[PDB]
Amino acid sequence: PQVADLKAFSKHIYNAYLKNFNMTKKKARSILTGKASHTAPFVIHDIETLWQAEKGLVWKQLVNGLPPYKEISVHVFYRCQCTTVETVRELTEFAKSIPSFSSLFLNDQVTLLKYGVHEAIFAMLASIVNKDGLLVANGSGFVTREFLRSLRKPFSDIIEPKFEFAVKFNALELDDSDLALFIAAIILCGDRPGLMNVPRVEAIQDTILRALEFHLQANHPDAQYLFPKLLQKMADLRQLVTEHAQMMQRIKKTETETSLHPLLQEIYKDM
Ligand SMILES: CC(C)N(Cc1ccccc1OCCCCCC(=O)O)C(=O)c1ccc(-c2ccoc2)cc1
Ligand SMILES: CCCCCCCO[C@@H]1O[C@H](CO)[C@@H](O)[C@H](O)[C@H]1O
Ligand SMILES: [K+]
Repeated sequence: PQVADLKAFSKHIYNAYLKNFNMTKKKARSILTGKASHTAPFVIHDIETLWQAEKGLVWKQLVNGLPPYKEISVHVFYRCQCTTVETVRELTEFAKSIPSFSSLFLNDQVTLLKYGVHEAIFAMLASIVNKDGLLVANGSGFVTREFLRSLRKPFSDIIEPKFEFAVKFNALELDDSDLALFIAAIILCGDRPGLMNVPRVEAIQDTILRALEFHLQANHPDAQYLFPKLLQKMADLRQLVTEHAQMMQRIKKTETETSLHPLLQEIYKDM
């Protein structure tokens, strides 16, 4: 009974996932391993290739629309910020496609997203990352980790920890059906500050976590300790976002010429 209902519940969350995110992990790994295709990502590894990419690749956000140019490291930061805001929009529609999320009063929906999207983002980021770099422009480019390490502090320092997380997270070998549940549990989190209806959010969270528990038994039958490992990963993500916010505060304080998107400004006010 319990296992039956939770199976259907998981499927609806998976559909919400497949319906709203621009790239699946299945698609990402196929590009990053070059398994299939006639097209390979253009590799961005230094200044010259970054420029060739802005001259050639199609970006969701127009280069001319980014805040005025300042310098290479900042430009990269602007592209990171564009993609973050675009992922916030996707996560908002994903959450909204979950009926128990949409049933919450809108103010609770905002609180969950405000305190949850960065955790979800850095979890999902692992899908487009390997040890050597990550996909950009809807899979049309691949920016190398080494290049990103070469940017000046503080922009190199805010990037590398996410790769450290992602490589360890990818070793658990989750698929998109696992991630849908996992991301749903990050967003529907009853611990978030200022929540109005905590018990309702806690109950939803618990339902998702039980659904995920049973999902991993069927989908990863030989993986021992995988469910508790993922609970630790959720705790790990909180710490990763604490550090990230700390670094963002330092960027606000010391990089005054660097523009921060207003939506992310609204996200950081309280952390
Ligand atoms: C996490 C995702 C959203 N992301 C950013 C990103 C990846 C890994 C580590 C850090 C990082 O962003 C730290 C800044 C955060 C911003 C503001 C905020 O905190 O909301 C990216 O997908 C991305 C996009 C474009 C590029 C790029 C383009 C040309 O050269 C490089 C590199 C990455
Ligand atoms: C699109 C979902 C993500 C939204 C993230 C930003 C949330 O910002 C918050 O919006 C509230 C008004 O609604 C204000 O009361 C808070 O002061 C502000 O911090
Ligand atoms: K990897």
